[PDB]
Parts: sequence; structure tokens; C-alpha cells
Amino acid sequence: GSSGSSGELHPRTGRLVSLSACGRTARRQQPGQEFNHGLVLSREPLRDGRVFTVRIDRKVNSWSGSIEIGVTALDPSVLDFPSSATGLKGGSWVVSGCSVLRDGRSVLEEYGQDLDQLGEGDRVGVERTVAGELRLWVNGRDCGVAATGLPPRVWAVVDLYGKCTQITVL
Repeated sequence: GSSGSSGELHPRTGRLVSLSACGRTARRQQPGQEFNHGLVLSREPLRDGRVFTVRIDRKVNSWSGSIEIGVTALDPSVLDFPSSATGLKGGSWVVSGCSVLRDGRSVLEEYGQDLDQLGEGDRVGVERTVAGELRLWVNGRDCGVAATGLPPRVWAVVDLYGKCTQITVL
């Protein structure tokens, strides 16, 4: 048994978004055209304390975009992959680089961890406290609290557009 995974990644994705046979590696296609055009969620709902970490396999410096990552309250089996992670609704928290949003609304800014700073050589992860507070983790370190008031069940959301292109779960 075993595997050495955490939250994994759902095999179902958009068009430009593609996953591996294992289901623990996400990547985008057509890097020389567009950025946002899909999404990648976890295979299973993150448990209390469980921190969904992910590394940046590849990062293109041709664009000026950023990487979006957070959590959602909608199952990936019946979720509607929006234009981007930040474009999620129905109780979904996303970080648009030093900016925490929920359902497409800014609530916190100047957050401790800055995803926009990432760029080949920096991993990031999310976590959902029992109380219902979304937190982030960089290189296995506490960054603080992004938002509060989360449901009892959530999933690890991740997006690969512009800067970010490929991601891998730890």
C-alpha cells in the first residue's frame, strides 16, 4: 500500500490542463498563446491539519501573470472549472499573490506569503484548520492565516497560468 502523497490531484481538468496517470502532477499546454484556461483540484478533501503542498515543476518567464492556489468547498467530481482559480465561487478561497479572496472577492491583502514571488525554486501549500481558517505553507513553514469561516470539508485548488505552468504535489 502506501504512496507518499497528501491530497493528490483529480484526473479531470480543463482543455489546456493535463494530468499524469498517477494523478499527482498537473501541467498546462500551449504556453505560447494563452494562460488561464482550466484548473486542477485535489483528488480527496483535505483533512484537519493536512497541508496540501505543491512544487513548481516548470515556470515560464515569458508572461507577467502569477500562480493561483487555495481551497474550495465544491467536489472536483462535479465542479465547474471557471476561467481561473480566483474565478471560483460557492465558498472558495484563492490567493492571487499576496492577496486572499473568497468566491471572487478580496478580503485580505499584503498576506505574509507571496505567491507572485514564486518562480522555479519555491513551493507553496494550503491548509484548513479545524476552526475553518485557510492557511498557507512555504517550504514547510507557517505563513499565517489567509481567511476564516471555512466549511467542514474542503479541497485543494490549484491553477497553472502565466508564470506557473506545471505543479507537483509533495
